[PDB]
Amino acid sequence: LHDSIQIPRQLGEVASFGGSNIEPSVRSCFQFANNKPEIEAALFLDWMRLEPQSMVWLPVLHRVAAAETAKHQAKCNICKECPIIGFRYRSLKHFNYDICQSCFFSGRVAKGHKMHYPMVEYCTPTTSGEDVRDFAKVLKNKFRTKRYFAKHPRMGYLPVQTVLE
Amino acid sequence: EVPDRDPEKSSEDDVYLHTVIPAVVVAAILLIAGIIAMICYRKKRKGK
Ligand SMILES: [Zn+2]
Repeated sequence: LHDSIQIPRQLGEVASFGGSNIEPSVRSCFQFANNKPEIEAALFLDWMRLEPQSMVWLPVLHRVAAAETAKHQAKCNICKECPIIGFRYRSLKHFNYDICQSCFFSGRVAKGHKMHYPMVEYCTPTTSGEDVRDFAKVLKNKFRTKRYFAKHPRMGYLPVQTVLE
Repeated sequence: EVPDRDPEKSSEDDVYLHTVIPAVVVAAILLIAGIIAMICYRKKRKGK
């Protein structure tokens, strides 16, 4: 854990992953393993397969490496990019809304719609089943209004959604 | 011996069969092909 967090410490951002305090990670891993005397390979695999807070930089990195040469059949509603190269971000409480990665991280705030709503992240080009499922999710959300849950501050919004390759 | 009776009810059924049916079946084939193509066409993610 210490050797791993050394890399964010070099770049001065280890505080986001919880800082140099590796003990809470040990506490969580033992809580998963019901305080087992020893930890094996499979248990560690399952423990990290659920986005551990301190380790998010391993998968995301590879995920970025998996989305540097991906071309989607869509457009960016803000900068009128066509087609989006790289990541793709789809809205859920709106229809026909998509934004590129740069338009998302930088914050091109077009008047009328904010960016503090749930999103969906796509690395690989999508398929028809994903599109129709997104349509169904949008329709279901359209009748689940009145702000059941809201998150205005950022505080760290890294685990957006899992694509399961 | 020369009997002649005319109860013949002529009807143009050959023209109908020769003309309407082929286009109807062609239209049905085109419609089913289009529907199948729309349901299909990138429903599978070829990983790796
Ligand atoms: Zn954009």
